[PDB]
Amino acid sequence: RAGPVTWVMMIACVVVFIAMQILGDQEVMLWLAWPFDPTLKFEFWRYFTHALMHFSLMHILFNLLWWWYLGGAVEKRLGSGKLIVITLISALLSGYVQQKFSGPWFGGLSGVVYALMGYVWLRGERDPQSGIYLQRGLIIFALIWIVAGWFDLNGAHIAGLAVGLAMAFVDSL
Ligand SMILES: *P(=O)(OC(C)C)OC(C)C
Repeated sequence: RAGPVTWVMMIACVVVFIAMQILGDQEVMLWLAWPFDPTLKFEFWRYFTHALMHFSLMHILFNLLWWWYLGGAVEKRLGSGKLIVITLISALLSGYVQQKFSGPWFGGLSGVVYALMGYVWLRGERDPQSGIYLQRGLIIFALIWIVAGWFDLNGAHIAGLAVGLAMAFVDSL
């Protein structure tokens, strides 16, 4: 079954998704979003919590489905700590880029999901010995949920994806 870190993310995403369904999306955003006024610049959870908000049933479900498989793989084969670093960096960076081009009003775990897709894939190609890899067919359906993100079927998913690849590079050495 699934490790403590994969578990918690899903829960928090769920609780927050529940929180969002009850209170309203603006209301939760008001507390969890990337900082949108300078009074909020010190509230350091905000650079991260944007990842926990999903806006539709299909948003959370796919992110969590992908998180479930990819996140859970890294944690089994490679450890809870590794998953934490990947999560922290990709949320910050994609969030930063997202915020920069579009604004502080966003959410979703897909920046992180992209990093995982890029990470697991490259790490399996360049370090097959480690027992990590993205299976062929999954590469296809992953390229889709990437394409889903890139044509709006916003921009900072390259950041998420980059971080994922960048880290897989380092560990292959
Ligand atoms: P992602 O969770 O969603 C894309 C699949 C559209 O969104 C960014 C803001 C992380």
